[PDB]
Amino acid sequence: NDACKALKARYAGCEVRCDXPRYEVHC
Repeated sequence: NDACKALKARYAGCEVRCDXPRYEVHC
């Protein structure tokens, strides 16, 4: 597993830029 992977799969309908402890998500 992977944090950014989890977020990526979650925000499939959007765009998520994972950056270390942060993540940015544009819908």
